[PDB]
This record gives sequence, C-alpha cells and structure tokens, in this order.
Amino acid sequence: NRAAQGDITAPGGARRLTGDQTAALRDSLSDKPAKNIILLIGDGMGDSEITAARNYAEGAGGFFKGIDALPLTGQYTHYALNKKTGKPDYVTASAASATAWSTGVKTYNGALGVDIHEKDHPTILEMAKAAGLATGNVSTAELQAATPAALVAHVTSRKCYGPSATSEKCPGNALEKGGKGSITEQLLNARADVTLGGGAKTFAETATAGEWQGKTLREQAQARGYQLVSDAASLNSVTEANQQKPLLGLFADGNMPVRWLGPKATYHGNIDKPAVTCTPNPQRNDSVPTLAQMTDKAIELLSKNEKGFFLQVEGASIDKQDHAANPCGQIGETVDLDEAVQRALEFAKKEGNTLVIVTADHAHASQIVAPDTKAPGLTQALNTKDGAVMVMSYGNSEEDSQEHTGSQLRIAAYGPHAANVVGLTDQTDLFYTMKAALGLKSA
Amino acid sequence: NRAAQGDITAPGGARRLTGDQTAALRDSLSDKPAKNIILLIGDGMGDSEITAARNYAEGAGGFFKGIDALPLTGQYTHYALNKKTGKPDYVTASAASATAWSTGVKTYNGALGVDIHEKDHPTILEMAKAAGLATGNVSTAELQAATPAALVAHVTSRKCYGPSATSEKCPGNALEKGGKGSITEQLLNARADVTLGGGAKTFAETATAGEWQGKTLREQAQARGYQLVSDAASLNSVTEANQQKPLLGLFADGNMPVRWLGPKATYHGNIDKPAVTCTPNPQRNDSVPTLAQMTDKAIELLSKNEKGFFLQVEGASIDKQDHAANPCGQIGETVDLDEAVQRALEFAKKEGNTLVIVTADHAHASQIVAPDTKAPGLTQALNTKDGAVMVMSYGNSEEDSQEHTGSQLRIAAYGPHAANVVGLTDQTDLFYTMKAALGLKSA
Ligand SMILES: [Zn+2]
Ligand SMILES: [Zn+2]
Ligand SMILES: [Zn+2]
Ligand SMILES: [Zn+2]
Repeated sequence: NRAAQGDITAPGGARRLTGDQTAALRDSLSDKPAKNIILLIGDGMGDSEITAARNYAEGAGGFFKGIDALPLTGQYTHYALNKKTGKPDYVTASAASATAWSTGVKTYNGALGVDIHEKDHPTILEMAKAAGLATGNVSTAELQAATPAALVAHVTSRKCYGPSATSEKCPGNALEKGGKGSITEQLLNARADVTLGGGAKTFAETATAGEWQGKTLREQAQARGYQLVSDAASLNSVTEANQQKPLLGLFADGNMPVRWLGPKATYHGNIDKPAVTCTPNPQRNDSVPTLAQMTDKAIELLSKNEKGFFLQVEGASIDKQDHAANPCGQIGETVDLDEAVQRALEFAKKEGNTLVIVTADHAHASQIVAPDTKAPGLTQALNTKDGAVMVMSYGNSEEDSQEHTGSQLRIAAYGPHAANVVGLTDQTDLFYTMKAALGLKSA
Repeated sequence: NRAAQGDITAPGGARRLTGDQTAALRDSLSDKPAKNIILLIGDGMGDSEITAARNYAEGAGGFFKGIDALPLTGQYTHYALNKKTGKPDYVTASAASATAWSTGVKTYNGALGVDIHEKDHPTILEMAKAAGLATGNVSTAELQAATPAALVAHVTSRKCYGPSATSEKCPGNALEKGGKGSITEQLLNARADVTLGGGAKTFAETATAGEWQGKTLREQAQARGYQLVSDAASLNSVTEANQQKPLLGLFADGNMPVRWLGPKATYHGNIDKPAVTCTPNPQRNDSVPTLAQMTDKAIELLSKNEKGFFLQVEGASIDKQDHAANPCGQIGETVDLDEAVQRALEFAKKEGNTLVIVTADHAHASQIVAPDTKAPGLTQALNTKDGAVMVMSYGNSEEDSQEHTGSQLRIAAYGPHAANVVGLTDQTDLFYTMKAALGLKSA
C-alpha cells in the first residue's frame, strides 16, 4: 500500500511509506526461475497519463491497487530507428516498440517482427510456445493492431492487416508471393492458446492463396480447430484452451469501446467551459467483456499448463483517447487497465512464481497543468475524487491527432527477475529479461 | 554502465544491461546509517527533460555518468495544497515542493518552510546542524530562490527576498514587525557552514530593525563572521568552513549564467527554421564557478566534519530555460547538473557511508516530438550527438513563460537507505527518508 497515510495537510500526512523499505525490498528480490509471465502494456501510458488517472479516480494522495502496487521500478527508453540511416528516431510508435520488447531488436516505425533490413526475428511468444509453454495475447484494440500483432506476425508494414492490404503494401509478405502472409493469417498460424480482442472486420476477408483460399479468415480459423467467442458469456463458458482447441475472441469490428464518456478537450476549454465529470459510456453494450474479464479467463485457461505460460495484456485505447484529446476516455481506459493489473497481481501473489510487468510502449501528449492555464492547444478542466479541479493540456499538434512523445517512462515489475527493470533500461532489455526469466533459448 | 551495449541496429545492440541484476541490486541495499547526504535537485527535471538532454548530449543509447548511474529508482508525487481548502493543487512550483522534502509537510504554492496555516516547521538542514553535522546549500539560482531558501527561511510568500519586499508582502515575517525576517535575513541566521550561489543583489539592502539595523545585509554577514567570495579563484582559496567561519559565495547579482547558447523556440520553429546546434554561452566568463566546481569545494569543506554533513545542490536553470522555451539553455544546464552529480557519486563510492539522491521538484513543459510535427506552441529542431534531428515542443502557454506540469517523475538514489525511493513515494517521504538515514531527532 502506497496511499497517503492520513491528513495530507499535516506533518507526515502525505507520506506513502510507513517505515524503512530496505528489508521489504530485499525480500522482493528473487533470482529463481519464473514459471509464468504476465506483461501488461498501457499504450501511451507514460508517467503523465498515470498521474492524471490517479488524481482523477483515486485522488492525488490515492493509489492504484494494480498499477502502483508493483515494488520494483525503473525508467526505460523506447527510441525507434530511422530505416534509411539506422540512427535513432526519438519518438516511436506501437510497432517499433512492440517489436523491440518482443524480439530484443530495435527497428523502424511501422515494422512488425522485422529489423531495419526487413529481416524476421523470433518473438518471445513464439519462443515460449516452442518450449512447451502456453501463450496468451489480449488487447482492447483490434487484434491486427501492432501491439498484439507483433507477438505473432512479421511484416514490413503494420498496415498489412489482411490479404487485401498485404498484397498492396507488403508485397514480399503476401501469401500469393511466397511470403508468410498478412498479420491476421500469421496470427492464425502462430496459434496461441488464447487470443482475445477486437478486429472482427478483417476476418471477413478471404485468402487469395494457400490451403484455405476462397474461405474467409473466420472460416479458416474454424476449419483449423479454433473456438470462436464474441461476447462475455460465451467467453466465460469456455472451459479449456490448448493446441487442439485454441481460443479466439472477437468482441468488436474495430477497437473495443471505451468505458468512460466525456467531451473532447477544446481551445481554452479550461477557461470557456465548466469543469467536467466523466460518466460511464452509455453506448458500450453490456455484453462486451472488460480487459480484466478477458484477463481472468486467460489466466484461468493458461495456468492449466504445468510447464508454464506467457501472457500479454494491452490497454490500448489509453493511447487512442490521448490522440483524440479526450481525458475522460483516456483516464477511463487507465482505470480499465488497473483492474486487469489487479487480477494479474492477485494471481501472481498466490502462485508465487509469476513475473508481472507493467509499462507502456512510449509517452504521449497529455500534460497536467495549472487551473488558470491559458494554452495554445486543447485543454479541459475536470472534477477529481479530491473535489478539486485538475486541468489537462494536449498541445503538440495542430492536426486532428495529438502526438506521441519521446520521454522515458515508468516500468514496474513484481516477482522473479523483477530486478532487471530497476535503474535505467532500454525497451529491448525487456525481451532479454523475459527470455532469461523463463529460461528460454534461441531456436 | 547503462549505455547501449553495441550496434543499436542489431539484435541486443541497444541493451543497457549486460546480465541479470538481482545479485547487483542485493549488494546495493544497505540499512546501516548514512554518515552524509547529498541531495541533488534539477529544477523542473522531469523524465522528459532527462531524456531530451541525454538524446542531445550523449545520443539516445548514451548514458549520463552521473544522472543515470544511480541504481535505485522510483517515481514520486509532488502535488501541493490549496491554501484555503487543504485539497491537492496538482501542479506545484519550487516553494511548496522544496518545503515538502525539507520539512516533510505539504503546503501551498508560494510558501517557504511553513504549512497551510502559516506555521513554521523545522527543515532537514536546521535539524542536521542541531545534531552537530555540517551543512551545505548550493545553487545556480539566486540564493533567495525557493529551493535553497526553503532550507533556511520560513516565510508566507517566497517573494519576500529582502526587508523591502518582506515589509510589503510578508508583513507578519517583517523584522521591524516582530517576525524572524526576510529570506536573506533568516538565511544569515540559519548560518549553514557552506552556502554558494547567486543573489548578491539582495544583500545590498539595509535592515530596518534588529541588531544590525542600518547596515547592509552584506555588511551584516561580514560582521557575523562569514567569509564572502565572489568568483571561482577565491572560492578555491577557502580552506575551512565551520560555525566560527561560515562560507558565503555570491557569484552573480541574480541567477548565475547558463553554459549553453541557442535560439528561443518559435511557432513552427522546427519547420521554418534550420536545425540548431548548441554552442557555449559567450557571456559566461570562466571566473564564475560551475555547479560541479561549487559541489567540489562544498564536499571538500563539509567532509572535514567528523560527525557528517548534509548538502543540497540545485541545478536551477533547467526550470528557467524550460520556461523560456530554450532547448540549448535547458539541455546545457542538465549537462551542468550531471557533472555535479558525478562529483557527488565519486565521493560517495569512496567514502562508503554517503547517501546520494537525484530528482526534481516537479515536471515541466518540454516534450520530445517527431521531426515532422506541426504543433501550436513553440518548437525547435536540434542536431544530436547521433547525427539525427530531435524536435522539442513547448505547448502549454500562450504567454511568455512555459508552465510546469504535474506528472510524477523520477527519483534515484545511491547508498545507505536508498531503498526508500523505490516504487511510488511522495515528495514528503524524501524528508523522512533523509531524517531516518542520518538518525536525526526532533526537539
Ligand atoms: Zn503506442
Ligand atoms: Zn498512438
Ligand atoms: Zn521548480
Ligand atoms: Zn519554474
């Protein structure tokens, strides 16, 4: 627990610590093997995003019971590479960074599972499966999106969702040109035990070559023995997931809907408009599973494997709402991820041999600024849990989409090998940290 | 060493880690008492600020030999309080934050060494002195500024620099009105062994009351046994500092000048103006000591105390140049601080009982964004050590001063009791962390 201990107005009332941590931290240092690993990613969830969410939902002296509860903490770098020069591109996006932590190799913006020479490298999920471990891959984004795709697809551009776009934009990857295929096709080949998110639309496409040509990717998946689920009840009803009967969850056409509604931030929004209170999204159908609900079934099913499992969970629409300059959406999805993180930590503490890691792919735009702020970008004032006004600014783009930022950001871990995120690290160190904790070996 | 291990374009080339860190971290953890403490403060040095400076000066896969070399890392919160309501004010400035880590109590923006009720609370420096330890207070800002002042003065507004402004803005603190006096006057009463910085301008004021009425504050310091120095040569000539002969260095009228020159960022600066390469500041002559030079002498002098010392070092102009939207100024002062930190770490490793801490009072405005970025605020393109462009954006103020931000930010530490910065903590925990490490007590 790291909430403020009492009266924040009085001596010692805002302390998050009750005593000395040296002994407690020594007991958090284990070098034994990790049987399991859970990696939780908030896209765009930099330190600013975390703090804003905490201030709003739990108050400034509050405490995220998931996100803030991991004891070993550091800052890590996530610069991408310029494809032509091989020099740092200081502001990454999902693909290059997901490639980075999943392969241990830097690459260029747009690349999935390939280096700057367009050459494939194996992913941590692929290596876990080879060693006999179960594998899970979960995202509130469409499943073709870069973060979940990176674990199961190798392509020259992240836009190559299905056969149609792959033939056009990844000619070398296309199936009818001898390549491994589209993101969705490769995801089906990768055959993770558990795969849950959105992105049903691309599954409507039919493959133009290969053993299942003329069939929709939906039909292919079924033909190859996958269980299809599309809402929370059916997901819940699933009792097993393995190589004979892998689980595919498709819970929306595109991205899964956000939990909180609020107005878009506006020019002089914190001056011209009144303080905003977030409400639940009334357009989110009740049958859509939450990130934590998806995480529950995943952990339940994957943990059946005696040898162990690897699971990745992505809170995606933190980035998306950050891009859209929508604090309520953005905070809402940070709250959504905290729930999922709680599930993973609850499992991990009971099981005793699980490494849980929580971080983001890169920083983003949202900044917490003073209430009187008069800024050139998009701003909005919110009513927090404290009963006080917080203002948020998005001031790095004139166009309709607010931009990523290149600042280093928090990485936190719990369990075996958690030490390897403390201090300054690079995103690629996370690959090798995970590789080493599971005792995995290159083919 | 946490630099990129090799060729950043190849597998494992961007790794900052050479192996498992568990055994290394176990060694780093000591609960024995700290004999000395060095607290280094980069004013406004958020994780964005650290990253931008590293990217520029050392390249993306580079490594600050001071700043990035502290092994025990975390994230801490620095929200202030609204004076009337006692609820969090989410974006602090230096007075409230410096007051928080120096007293262990939160307070309102503008308050120095007092709580929201205007009650005085003792500072870590005052308590150190009381216990017999030696005390140092070093800054590139004018010494009246909130970060160094917070250790030695208790006033209701940080603007109460000297008698003149105190009578008007802190009438209850004014000396002629029964109070302890202006910041400068209370500083002279506090009588730290070592006090180095700018702010000579205010010492030209005369006191309106008390034992040294009619005399200038400079004359007062002379009469009370202080050694005054005004340049690097004289500073170096000083052989001892103690309560019989305290040292006061005044190296500029106001703030000490910055190392690096570069143009101010502008609207569409990264588009319409060429990439910038920082140069040395021609109007900072070498007779003005650097922060590391001041840190050297301070460490030399204070370390002669058998019982131990407390030293605070502030790189003030990271904040100032961040406000002025000047990447070169801002980055140059971040480099300036890294040197001072190196001096602190070198001493700490040899001595073996010194706790060193590096952090910032709060986050700031500067953001690292993509080169093609088209932002509404002030931007600039810069040529890095990597031979690639990094753009910086300042997008939270339409007036002539870019604003702080509330994001939690990095705290790092080395030595005895350094475990207490790991995980999430509050800026006030830092007070209690330092107090316990030295074993200090209350009256
Ligand atoms: Zn992203
Ligand atoms: Zn994004
Ligand atoms: Zn400051
Ligand atoms: Zn400032």
